[PDB]
Amino acid sequence: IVQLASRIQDACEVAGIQGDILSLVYTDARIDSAIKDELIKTLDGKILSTSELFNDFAVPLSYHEIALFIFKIADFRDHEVIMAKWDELFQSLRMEFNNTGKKEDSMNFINLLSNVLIKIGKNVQDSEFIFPIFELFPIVCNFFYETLPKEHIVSGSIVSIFITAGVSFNKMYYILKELIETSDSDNSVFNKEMTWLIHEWYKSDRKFRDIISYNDIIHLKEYKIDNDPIEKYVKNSGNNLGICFYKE
Repeated sequence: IVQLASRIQDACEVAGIQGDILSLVYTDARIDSAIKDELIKTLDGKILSTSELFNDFAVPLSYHEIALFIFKIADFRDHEVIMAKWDELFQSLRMEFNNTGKKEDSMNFINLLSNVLIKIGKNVQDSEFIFPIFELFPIVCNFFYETLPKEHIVSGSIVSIFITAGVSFNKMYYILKELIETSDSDNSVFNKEMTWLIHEWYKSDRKFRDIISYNDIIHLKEYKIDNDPIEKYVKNSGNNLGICFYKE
């Protein structure tokens, strides 16, 4: 169905993905112990093509994260195919969620969902084709909100995923800023996240406190392009915020 390029020189990286498939296969309760033995033999024994891993394993077993990792290793870039795979990921997650309106169930789901995206993002964030933040961020927002009780969704729940996945506060800020000013809709949700982001940046980064005061931060209760403290500072001292700051 989908044809990915393979290179002999990438065998060691392909081996890594086969190890990851192997681990999933090992715990996969849908698979027969005898077949497992065989798949393990295969997966540890030789190097399959990317096309093979995708179409013979990731697709049939519905290992969506693996599919995304194969895309990355194969230098596959097609946006539609990629976001379609992300979509399958989200929907399979929706399938396993138990929506009782219980605060704990909401928390647990939010947790497992976050862990899943954090893990995948740690592996693929260095790629703007496989981890297109500008497009994934709104998708995660919509997803949370289609799924959970509004009253169970804490500000920061979305943006922190990307931060923890390894996106710089800097990059995340500029992307969310462009999301906010580029939408003719409410933005209330984008705004709370941005508010959370900036407060997190402040209390995390002395180099960022060294620029804006405790007072100039406690004011920001809900973000606005004019409320933007980073904006203000730059309208005075330039747009050099220093090198990228990541979460520790």
